[PDB]
Amino acid sequence: HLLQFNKMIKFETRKNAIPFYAFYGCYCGWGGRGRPKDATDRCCFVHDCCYGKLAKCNTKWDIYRYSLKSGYITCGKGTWCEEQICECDRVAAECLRRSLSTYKYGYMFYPDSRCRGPSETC
Amino acid sequence: HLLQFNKMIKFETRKNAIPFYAFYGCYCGWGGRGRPKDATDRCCFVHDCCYGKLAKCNTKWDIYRYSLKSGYITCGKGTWCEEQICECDRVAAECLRRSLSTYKYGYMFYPDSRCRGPSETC
Amino acid sequence: HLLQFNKMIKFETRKNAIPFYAFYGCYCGWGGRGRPKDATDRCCFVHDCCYGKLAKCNTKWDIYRYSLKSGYITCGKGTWCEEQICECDRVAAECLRRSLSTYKYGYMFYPDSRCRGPSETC
Amino acid sequence: HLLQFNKMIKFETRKNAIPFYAFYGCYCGWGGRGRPKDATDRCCFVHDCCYGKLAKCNTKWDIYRYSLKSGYITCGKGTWCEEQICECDRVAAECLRRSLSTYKYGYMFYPDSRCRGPSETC
Ligand SMILES: [Cl-]
Ligand SMILES: [Cl-]
Ligand SMILES: [Cl-]
Ligand SMILES: [Cl-]
Ligand SMILES: [Cl-]
Ligand code: NA
Ligand code: NA
Ligand code: NA
Ligand code: NA
Ligand code: NA
Ligand code: NA
Ligand code: NA
Ligand code: NA
Repeated sequence: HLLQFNKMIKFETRKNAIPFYAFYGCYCGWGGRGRPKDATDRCCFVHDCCYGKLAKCNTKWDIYRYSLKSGYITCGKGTWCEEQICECDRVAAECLRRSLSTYKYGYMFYPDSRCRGPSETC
Repeated sequence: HLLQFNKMIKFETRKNAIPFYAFYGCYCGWGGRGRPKDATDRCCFVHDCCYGKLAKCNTKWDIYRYSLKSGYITCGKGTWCEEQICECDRVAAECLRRSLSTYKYGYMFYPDSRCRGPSETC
Repeated sequence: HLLQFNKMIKFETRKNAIPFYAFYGCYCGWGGRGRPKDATDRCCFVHDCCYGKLAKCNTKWDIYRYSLKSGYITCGKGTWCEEQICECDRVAAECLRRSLSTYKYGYMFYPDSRCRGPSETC
Repeated sequence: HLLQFNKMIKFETRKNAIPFYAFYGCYCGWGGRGRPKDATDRCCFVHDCCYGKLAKCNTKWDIYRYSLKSGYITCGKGTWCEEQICECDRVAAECLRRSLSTYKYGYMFYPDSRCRGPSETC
């Protein structure tokens, strides 16, 4: 569920998804086009591709099981859809933490007009 | 969250909450009046009472942590509200499983017009 | 900005966008496909079409000016993009209020698998 | 919200906050140290102090209500935090317009190395 993904983002980065990742670059948040601008944007591009491969799953609201017990995100065992959505979310939240050193406040509210180039393939 | 409670019900009873428990007897699903018709209905009555003690909590939509590891439901650590809601849901799903011996398909879509007895006190 | 649209939804419908409208039917929330299921879903379909005509605007994060002073939502004068985004948001929030009489809790977390029909043209 | 403050700055000064005010002198934009270099820089120093009194508020990202209808910025009614943040932003944007006669393009991208010395008290 998207609120669980936002919790993973906050757990990993210490930043709230709104405003820090919801409008970042060309791919962070809903939708996206063109070329990923940097490492942070590329995490979001991969996440969008990950969800795209799950067309038979309810990626936005299926509530999966996960744990923080070990001091990192672990996806619980469940339905194929729950495990796959959780895995997309976990990978993206960890990727965003790894990309923190190159996060640019200048890309925070990035205009769609700067994302008009050919769209990268998943 | 209601969708997590529905997953607990499926896990414990082996029946989907919709249609098997969402309209059952006088108390299963949202609301309720009169007297619980049987053991299954009484689980739902107790669940309504459990939520009734949590007026300061977002009982229907707060997403809590839980696990199915080792074949039973375990509520994870979180806010006081998450833990309390999870406990209501876990107890009700286990109660519904224990009430399977008297589950009646005839009570599945029970008309609220037949729930005319005095309403039971929590 | 999406947070302003969510405030308009709450003001008009008296329901929070999450969970009541974010996953409703085939078109409410981000994206959509197939045929709108009812009046509420049709508001969301029209909103998607409205935003679709605003490709040169930053529909998700451009913060427009609006007022609730008169007891109704009134869009402030501003840039062409601010006025157009505000107008999409205001019309949709009012449409959702007018559709309240047929709002179905059963359409709340609607699966994409039930939206597989031919997609309606804007 | 910072994007609303940037719209107020544009309305008052006729300059976009990025690049004209976001890196100006010792205090304009995020952070600041030393002594304000000029009237423009002093506006930004006072704005930082204003936000400093609002530690319980989300100064950068809370979306408040404001109007330009009268030909002047007027803060609308809202939560205590929204009203207080809007007041800080309104005062600063007006101050920047009043400081225009001494705006120096030479202070636009001012180096932190020249903001050595004792930091002024709020
Ligand atoms: Cl924001
Ligand atoms: Cl969980
Ligand atoms: Cl499965
Ligand atoms: Cl929800
Ligand atoms: Cl406003
Ligand atoms: Na963007
Ligand atoms: Na995206
Ligand atoms: Na009930
Ligand atoms: Na019933
Ligand atoms: Na849907
Ligand atoms: Na939509
Ligand atoms: Na500053
Ligand atoms: Na500077």
